[PDB]
Amino acid sequence: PTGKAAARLTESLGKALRQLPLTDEQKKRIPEDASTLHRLLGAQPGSQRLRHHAGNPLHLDVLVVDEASMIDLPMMSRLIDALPDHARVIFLGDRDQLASVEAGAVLGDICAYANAGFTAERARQLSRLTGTHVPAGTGTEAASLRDSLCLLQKSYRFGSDSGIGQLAAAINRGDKTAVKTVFQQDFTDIEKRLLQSGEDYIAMLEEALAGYGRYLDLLQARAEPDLIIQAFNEYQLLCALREGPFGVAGLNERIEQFMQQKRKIHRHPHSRWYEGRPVMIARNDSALGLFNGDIGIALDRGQGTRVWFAMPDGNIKSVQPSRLPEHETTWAMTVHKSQGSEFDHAALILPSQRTPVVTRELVYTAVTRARRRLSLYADERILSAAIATRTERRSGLAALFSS
Amino acid sequence: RRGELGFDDMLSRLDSALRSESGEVLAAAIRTRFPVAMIDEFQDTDPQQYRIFRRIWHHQPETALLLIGDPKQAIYAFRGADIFTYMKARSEVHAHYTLDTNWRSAPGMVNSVNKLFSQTDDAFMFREIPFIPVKSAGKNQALRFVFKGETQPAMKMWLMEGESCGVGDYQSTMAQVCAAQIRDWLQAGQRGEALLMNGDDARPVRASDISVLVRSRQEAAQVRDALTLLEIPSVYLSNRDSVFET
Amino acid sequence: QAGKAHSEFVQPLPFTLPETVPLETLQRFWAHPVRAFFQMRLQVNFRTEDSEIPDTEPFILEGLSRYQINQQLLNALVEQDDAERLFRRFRAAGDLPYGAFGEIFWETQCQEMQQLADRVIACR
Amino acid sequence: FEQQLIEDESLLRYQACADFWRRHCYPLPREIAQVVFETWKGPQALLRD
Amino acid sequence: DSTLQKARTKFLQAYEGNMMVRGEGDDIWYQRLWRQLTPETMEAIVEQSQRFLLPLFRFNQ
Amino acid sequence: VTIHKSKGLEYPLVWLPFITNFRVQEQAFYHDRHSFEAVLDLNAAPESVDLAEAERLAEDLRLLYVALTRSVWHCSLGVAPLVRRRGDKKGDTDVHQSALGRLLQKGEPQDAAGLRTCIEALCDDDIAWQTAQTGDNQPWQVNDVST
DNA sequence: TTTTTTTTTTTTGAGCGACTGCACTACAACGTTGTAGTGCAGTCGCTCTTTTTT
Repeated sequence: PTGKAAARLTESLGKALRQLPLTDEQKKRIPEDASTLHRLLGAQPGSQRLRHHAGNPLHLDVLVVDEASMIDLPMMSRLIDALPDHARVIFLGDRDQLASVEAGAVLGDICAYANAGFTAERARQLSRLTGTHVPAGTGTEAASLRDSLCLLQKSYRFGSDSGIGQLAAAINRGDKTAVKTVFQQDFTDIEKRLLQSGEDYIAMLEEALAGYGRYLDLLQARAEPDLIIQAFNEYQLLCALREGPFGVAGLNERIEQFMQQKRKIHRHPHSRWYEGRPVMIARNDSALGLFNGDIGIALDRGQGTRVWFAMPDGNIKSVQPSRLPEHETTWAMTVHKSQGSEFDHAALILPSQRTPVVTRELVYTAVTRARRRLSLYADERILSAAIATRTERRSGLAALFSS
Repeated sequence: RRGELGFDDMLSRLDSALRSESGEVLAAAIRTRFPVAMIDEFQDTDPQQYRIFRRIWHHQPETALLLIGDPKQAIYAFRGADIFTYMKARSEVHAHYTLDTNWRSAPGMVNSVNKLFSQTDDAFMFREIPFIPVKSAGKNQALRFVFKGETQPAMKMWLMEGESCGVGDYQSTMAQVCAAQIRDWLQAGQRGEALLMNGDDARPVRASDISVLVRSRQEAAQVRDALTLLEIPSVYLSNRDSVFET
Repeated sequence: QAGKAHSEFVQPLPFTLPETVPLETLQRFWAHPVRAFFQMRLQVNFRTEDSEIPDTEPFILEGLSRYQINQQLLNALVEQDDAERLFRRFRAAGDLPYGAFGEIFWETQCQEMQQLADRVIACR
Repeated sequence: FEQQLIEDESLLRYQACADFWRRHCYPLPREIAQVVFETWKGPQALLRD
Repeated sequence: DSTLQKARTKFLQAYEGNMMVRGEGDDIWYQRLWRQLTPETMEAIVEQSQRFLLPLFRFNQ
Repeated sequence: VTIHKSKGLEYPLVWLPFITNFRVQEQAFYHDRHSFEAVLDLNAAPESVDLAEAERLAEDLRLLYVALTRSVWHCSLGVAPLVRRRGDKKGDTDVHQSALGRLLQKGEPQDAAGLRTCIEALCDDDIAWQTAQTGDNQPWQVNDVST
């Protein structure tokens, strides 16, 4: 669905397919590149007419669509009408992930029937195929969809010893289960800091300074920008709104004022391109190699103030700040715009004002955004109300698939 | 509704003001304002203008009207002018005066014009437009366009030979003949052969002296294309194209 | 007047012919060779601004709209579909003139497209 | 006492010709509008005439 | 000579059209190369069209 | 320069290549010979067409006099038996329908030989004629100078 | 209240009037046959001015 997820899919399948032993004819059939759903169907800026709309289907044998949670209903219907009568489609994504961008929920309403299980004949088929004991699902409502689904529960990067997976399992349960998960011993992974008044805001800014300590240490020591980006990609703040005291531009302006107060970052008031500002792009640009949601660090290597970006290929690219089409300060990212990325130490900041954005799926995506360490800055009543209030979307798929 | 006005709207408003009964006294105010009128270029006169000038300065004493014009130059009928208004004015007035002397051209060209236009009677086919033989100037009687051979005559009618010809072929052949004459006048003019002689004084013919008189844009482009083929640059004075269309 | 003049834009560039050249590239080349040299070799595409909105309703049909109407009418008459349904579809969008003149235009375009379809589907 | 002179009058003339074609050629039936279309294609030809 | 003049006439008719039909020479891709159609480039275009466009009219029926 | 843009100007040598080309007025919009008012005849009456063509010919004669009276030293004319009619060889030419042929042929229809005899009849020291020669030897010489 | 992305053009003159060829009947010379005038049909040239006012 997005170009950044396409780049991550390309680098992941590139580093994955070279490991497995292949042949000279098998290396020729390696998938070349991953395309956007607007680029695969041939979407135009002016008109909504596709190149493979209804008449000529895409000449494909197998189509692997990654991250189907960000696929809305109209994009799914436009993808369906483009497929021929012989192509095999494999959808990827998480069931409990965040909902789609526009109106609709395709992957959630599809994978809601994955909890029922397989069929009685399909269980014996999978036991004959895999050679192991595959459990069977009780009852039969839609055998095709329940057979086509699968559920992944065994996570390899984190187990029951880590509190991140236990918090993600307790998010789908009641809020008291999440309070118990955070409460006892914290699993040495999740910390809870109460944010009510201005002194808690100063303590949160001090803990963000302690989180961005290695980044500022590598920035002030005038080191290589690759280690600077690698230290910046370890700690990240996640906010809900955009403006106000609780948002993107509010936390960004407060962090800039705090770096102006304490001797951490020297900033000229009229230059707007001081050394050490983090920027992010808002529009895609395939000519420069940067996608939407990519971070860059502006610094002086000796030839002038240039912004270094970390490419997924392992290299670093130094671009002129005049060559950037869009640039916004990214000291704190939104949870919707931080999807696809991964951070080692995440810190969620929730606003005190009651908002329909903070719900169960938002906290689940904030929990799964962290690799190892996660911090929280919210009230107890907001965290109790966000878990119970699930973002349900009323759709006719529950009745159409049942008959 | 918008309160705007136009160029002919001023004439229409003045004709409607003089059309009323009180506006005649306003015309007397004009007789109080200027008790004389000298109207130049009377061939380019709308009927509203002549109706106004007849409303003001028809037969009142102490006021004079002097219509200085030329019926042989009324070429703006596409714009709104009309020679029948001039014929009505000539039928209305009583006295006529004419200028005999011509101070511009050589006497050879003057004699050619007085010979071509006085072949038959009433060459302009109207009774109220008479042609008179003009007289050349005494100071310009020594103007001679001389070639390498001898003195070139004034008018040279290049008769294209043939029984019947089309439009594009005739235009192309006459454009090629004109370009050949231009390059012959410019090639011999830079060596001191073709000259313009006033008495004993001589001047070589440059590219700015020869001018091609056309009527339409297509034949002007034809002349320019037939002249730029022989390495002769030419300008178009009637070019009204916008700079924003390049 | 001591400056160098404008040199020619045409210069011999190094180019190696690849192994797999698709048919679409040859079609885009032989549709317009100078345009394929400009917009594909040096990637220079002269992007002109879009046309402004006209001030009045279309009384006549000429240009791209007439060509698209004729193309859709020829694709409809090649399957012997109802021409009146496509007439109502084009009248509901306001692309046709109002009243009888749109009917006359649709009748003459249907006559021309039927005369073309009588030759097209004769050997299909 | 004060008025605004306009240089181009073709726009208001074309607008009045379009208004005349709207108030005259729209309510005609088919048997008259066929002859009107045979005489002129639109108001532009009438204005050019 | 008559065919050599009619081919030049057809080339000047198709390159620069009339005042009602847009000619082939009125294009943003051809005005960048040359501003005025020189006879040398005209003969080059003629030679390239004789080299390439000949099987168009050779196998036409 | 066009004939309307040459009114009141001055030129040493003037070439008129297309002074014999004429155009016939089709619409019937004339002026009455008694009331001197603009009469527009919506019906295709031949009298209105003739009365409009007479005014068109008078306008062409006035344009001819304007274009002729702008030369100072030398003027050159392009004469040809131009036929506006679609017939190629009909035995008569339409030069009498133009402004120049009305003075050359004295307002009478003639042939190409009649036009040539009418041209050769008015031969003086100032008025001469020559045939149109198609031929080119060399374009020009630049003769540039240093700055 | 939040958020996704996209680079491909295309079309366009038609009625007026002649040139040329084929077909069909009228009429006179040698029932039949050759020449002339007229009608129908396909093809092609052509052509659509000028300008300035506070």
